[PDB]
Formats: sequence, C-alpha cells, structure tokens
Amino acid sequence: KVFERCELARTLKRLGMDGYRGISLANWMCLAKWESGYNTRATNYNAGDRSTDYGIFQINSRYWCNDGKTPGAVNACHLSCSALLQDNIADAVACLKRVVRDPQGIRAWVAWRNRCQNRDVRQYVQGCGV
Repeated sequence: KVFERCELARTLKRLGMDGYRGISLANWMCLAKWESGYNTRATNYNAGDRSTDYGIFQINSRYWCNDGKTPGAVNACHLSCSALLQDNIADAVACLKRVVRDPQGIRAWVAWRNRCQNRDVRQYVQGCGV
C-alpha cells in the first residue's frame, strides 16, 4: 500500500513516533518519503552484500529482519522481513523503534542524511492537523 502524506503522518503519530528519541514526526515522514515513497511493499536488493531493504522504512535484512536469503543475518528485531511488507505498519514501527536505539540512530539511512538532516522538513506535516 502507498500511504497518502497526511494519512501516514496521523498513523505514525498514533503509534507514538512524534518525538520518539527526540526525533520529530516530520523527520520520520522525511525518512519514509525518500526511502520508499510511502510504499509498504517497497524492497531493494543490494547485490553487493546480498541483503535486501524492506518496506516503508527500508529496513535491512542483514541486521534487523530475517528473510532467509542473506548471509550473516542477525535478525535483531526477531521478525520475519515479510511482516515489513504489510499494509498495517504496526510491526514495521516496532522494529524501527529498535533500529534507532543503536548509536547512529536515524542517521543510519544515507538518504535521510542526504535529503533530510539539517534541512527544513516542516513541509512533510503541513496541513495534516497533527
């Protein structure tokens, strides 16, 4: 499913992401936008390390979820990667919360660093009444 901007904003707020670990809702929105275009079915296979990024937040199969196809998988979220390809993002958000508890935090995603970090991101939540 491809979420509409404000629909996702409201969902993330409802799941307690606004201010999670000091990160604003607009920053989480900016991450989702540049990572998957708000698409829960997005997957990106990296031939280099044979790992795949899954879902709306593009969570990696080498460290966080298990897809049974990547070498050196750690499965830190104790979750099958297929749960990150659902229309309901509850599972994905629970894993995301674990992912950002690591030292790098949200800076783990290069796209976020390149397109969101230190920039005006107020546009992502404008008019959503959140």
